[PDB]
Amino acid sequence: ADPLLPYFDFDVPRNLTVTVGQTGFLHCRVERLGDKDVSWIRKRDLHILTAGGTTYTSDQRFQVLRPDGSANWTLQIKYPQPRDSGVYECQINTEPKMSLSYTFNVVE
Amino acid sequence: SRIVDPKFSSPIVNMTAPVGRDAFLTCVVQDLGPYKVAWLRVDTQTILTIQNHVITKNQRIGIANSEHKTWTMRIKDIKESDKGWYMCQINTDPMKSQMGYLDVV
Ligand SMILES: *[C@@H]1O[C@H](CO[C@@H]2O[C@@H](C)[C@@H](O)[C@@H](O)[C@@H]2O)[C@@H](O[C@@H]2O[C@H](CO)[C@@H](O[C@@H]3O[C@H](CO)[C@@H](O)[C@H](O)[C@@H]3O)[C@H](O)[C@H]2NC(C)=O)[C@H](O)[C@H]1NC(C)=O
Ligand SMILES: *[C@@H]1O[C@H](CO[C@@H]2O[C@@H](C)[C@@H](O)[C@@H](O)[C@@H]2O)[C@@H](O[C@@H]2O[C@H](CO)[C@@H](O)[C@H](O)[C@H]2NC(C)=O)[C@H](O)[C@H]1NC(C)=O
Repeated sequence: ADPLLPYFDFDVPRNLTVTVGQTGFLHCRVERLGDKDVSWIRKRDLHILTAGGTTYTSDQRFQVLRPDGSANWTLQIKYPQPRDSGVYECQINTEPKMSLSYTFNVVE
Repeated sequence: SRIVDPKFSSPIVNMTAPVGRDAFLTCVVQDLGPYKVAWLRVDTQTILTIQNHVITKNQRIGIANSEHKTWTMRIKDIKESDKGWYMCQINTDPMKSQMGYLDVV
């Protein structure tokens, strides 16, 4: 049997360090998306950042860069501060979810 | 003040529901305005709903709202694995959150 669910591309950096103010990019590649949708969340406080093409957070520093049909769901974090350091999760809305964790560090 | 400053009207009411029955988790907000209300499963950190769209592919989950103030998430045919904490979120800056517990018997 094969459910033909989506799957991640693990060949991406998952521990990213940027200097304060330097823009950070988190690369989540999802193949065979089908009818599913990809989301970015901030694990520390369970804050939804983006869901599909739409941005949920009102923090204008967060945007998801994805061209139509592409597998790349890059989370862009402009003007990062040390407060932004922590774990960010790329999750797929399957039942149960699929998730891939990313560590983001902002250095002074 | 900001002309639109959404706030939680009341804390979420804990709910207990027997297996196979429906349960409803209600989040009450004031002055939502252009902002968005979301429901999440805390234990698994899973996005369930955003506004009137169900995000999870769990077909047992639906969302309804009354006057953009009451945001009621419904869970059909409860499984014992549904027991746990659920979060209601508003996309303000900073974001606002409150949690309620669904107990299953
Ligand atoms: C909502 O419910 C949760 C969980 O309680 C569960 O659901 C209810 C509807 C009832 O059916 C309960 O019988 C059922 O277990 C409440 O959270 C719980 O809070 C208590 C403390 O208020 C925690 O109790 C323990 O306290 C002892 C010391 O007295 C410690 O040793 C323990 O480590 C623990 O702290 C309990 O763990 C906690 N349960 C969970 C799952 O988090 C919650 O307070 C309630 N909310 C409201 C508004 O009623
Ligand atoms: C994630 O990486 C951090 C730091 O990584 C740094 O940058 C990388 C590009 C690489 O060059 C590493 O060798 C660098 O150290 C690790 O965290 C520690 O972080 C503290 C402050 O955050 C720093 O002072 C320490 O020097 C870092 N320790 C080491 C050994 O790098 C962290 O352990 C990594 N986490 C995971 C899960 O891999």
